[PDB]
Amino acid sequence: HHWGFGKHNGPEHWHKDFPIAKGERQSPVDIDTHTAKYDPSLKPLSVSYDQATSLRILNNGHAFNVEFDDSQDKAVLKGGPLDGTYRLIQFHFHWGSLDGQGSEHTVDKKKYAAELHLVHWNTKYGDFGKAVQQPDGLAVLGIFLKVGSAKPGLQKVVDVLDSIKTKGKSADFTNFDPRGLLPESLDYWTYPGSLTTPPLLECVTWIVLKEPISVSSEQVLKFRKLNFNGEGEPEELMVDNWRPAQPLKNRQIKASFK
Ligand SMILES: [Zn+2]
Repeated sequence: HHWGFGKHNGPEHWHKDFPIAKGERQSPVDIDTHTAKYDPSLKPLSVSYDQATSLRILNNGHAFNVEFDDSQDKAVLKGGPLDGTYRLIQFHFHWGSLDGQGSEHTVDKKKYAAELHLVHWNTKYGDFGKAVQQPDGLAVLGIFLKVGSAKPGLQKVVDVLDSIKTKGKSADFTNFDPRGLLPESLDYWTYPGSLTTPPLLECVTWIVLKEPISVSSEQVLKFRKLNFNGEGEPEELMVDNWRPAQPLKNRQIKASFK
């Protein structure tokens, strides 16, 4: 028995094993576009993914991660509200059972079909494990997905999902370019938050892009064929692996645009 997204172990339960779930800077949150403040001081984001080296793609029981080599500054994020260099370690998605839900963050209460998270850690702290223990340890780039036209750059990921259907399964996944998942504009909101699954550590600077990226219904449908369970166990479909919006509390959401 452990945390998950079921009826008896879902987000509403998590606080029993992870008290920080009721913390002061939990994520996700609803972004109220009229209360967000434009900050002229925010510099443009600097995304350098030209040397990214993907290694593998694995089904960890609550989502699937596409892991990168983070032993050097190959794929990094700089600028924006960040101070220093953040290395990309993995990206994953959260999606729903229906096109009307799936994203973790919402915009004026609007939910998207899914949300892509590109996780980076602050190199000053030496490794990922140390970085999550710091208030400025992680930077997570969030991108919304809406259902419409297919996204060519995502098909490579969609095609290998069959090989990692169940929990614990992994597959080699080299030469994948994450630049094919980025929207045209890099305008963003940003706020201090946490990691949206256990252990919900409040070490994250969140950078949520304003412009969604479109994926086809067929592509999202393949996400919904994955399993939370391990092979040989009763099938439960991996859907609705998103945490509901949390109280903003004493936080301000800033926008890089007006
Ligand atoms: Zn996530």
